[PDB]
Amino acid sequence: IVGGYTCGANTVPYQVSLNSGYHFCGGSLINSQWVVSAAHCYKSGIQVRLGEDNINVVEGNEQFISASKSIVHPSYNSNTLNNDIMLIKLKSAASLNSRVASISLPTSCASAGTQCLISGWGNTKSSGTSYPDVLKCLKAPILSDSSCKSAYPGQITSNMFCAGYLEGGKDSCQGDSGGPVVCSGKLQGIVSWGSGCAQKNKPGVYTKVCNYVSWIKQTIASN
Amino acid sequence: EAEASICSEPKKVGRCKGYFPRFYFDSETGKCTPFIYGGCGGNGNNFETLHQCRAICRALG
Repeated sequence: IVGGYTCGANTVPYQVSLNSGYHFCGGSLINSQWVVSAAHCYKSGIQVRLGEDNINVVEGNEQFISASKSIVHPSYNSNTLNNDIMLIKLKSAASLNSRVASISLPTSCASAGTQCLISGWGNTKSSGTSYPDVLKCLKAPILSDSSCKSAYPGQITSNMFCAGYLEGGKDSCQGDSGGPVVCSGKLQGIVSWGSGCAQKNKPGVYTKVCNYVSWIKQTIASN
Repeated sequence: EAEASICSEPKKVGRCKGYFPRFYFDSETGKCTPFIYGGCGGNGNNFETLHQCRAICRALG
């Protein structure tokens, strides 16, 4: 997260870290046994880390749970990033508490101008190496479909939205992928892609979660 | 024998926002160098280990 702020320990209890010997992507807990992330974050033998703040220091209150299943959307395209969504089933249900809690799925899509919360342990600068210990947060508005398409000609599908700032300086970045965009207490977006980070007229692009609620429900119901 | 053309390709993080530690041959400094790849749309100048990079593209500087 570039241009954001320190969230505060466990203030985003649905935020998880995906770990392959190191943090490589974020995710969102949507119920006690299922996590939503990005399809490009697919790996085998993922360990999900819940209740984390400082990813580099053992606090004692974290939960580490192995993934039992990882299911990417059947229409995911790694070239266009259309349908960049994945579900991870936890080997066992997480213990729910003040530090580990599920985020609700939307019944309707969010509108342009809605302020959302974007979070993660990604790069905090637009060049070089500036990775945080603790979870970072950014308040960012959903941008109009028209401005999103103008920023990224021929690249925005009906399953994507832009959020952030056209002036630059405030964005998600490498390490944030798979993480939450939460608006009015609902998971509306997944950190997906952008042209660099926090660049002028290049806002972050996010998977449109409202389009996947039915698919999520059926996937959980069949696995 | 001339090295593969991949040694002349630029570093490409790509558009995705994952954290994938990789290596690339930097044709400006002349050395295999760590970088953070985003997870999609990379080119051939992108290796999982330092040795794998060096095997294809030896140090010039």
